[PDB]
Amino acid sequence: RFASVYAWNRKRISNCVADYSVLYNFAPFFAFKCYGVSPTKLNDLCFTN
Amino acid sequence: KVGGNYNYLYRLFRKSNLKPFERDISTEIYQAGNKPCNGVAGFNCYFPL
Repeated sequence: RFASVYAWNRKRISNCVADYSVLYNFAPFFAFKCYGVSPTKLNDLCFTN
Repeated sequence: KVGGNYNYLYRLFRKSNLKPFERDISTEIYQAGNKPCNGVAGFNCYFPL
């Protein structure tokens, strides 16, 4: 169950290897828009949070 | 121009890094790899321009 738009559910992710591929296990989404980065090279960098 | 100037474009991502003073007139779609893409598709088959 997702929350409302004003009470948008925020989750912090740290201290774990992030597999950016499991994000494409289903695929009808029309808005997979990445800003400032490329959706392909996401596995070629690392971030703090 | 107000919401215009579409004659000037660029490439945010490419299949490979360009060589020094290398020019590429074609604008084909980058292959996705994990899913067969001939026309429009998802992960990596977006338009580069």
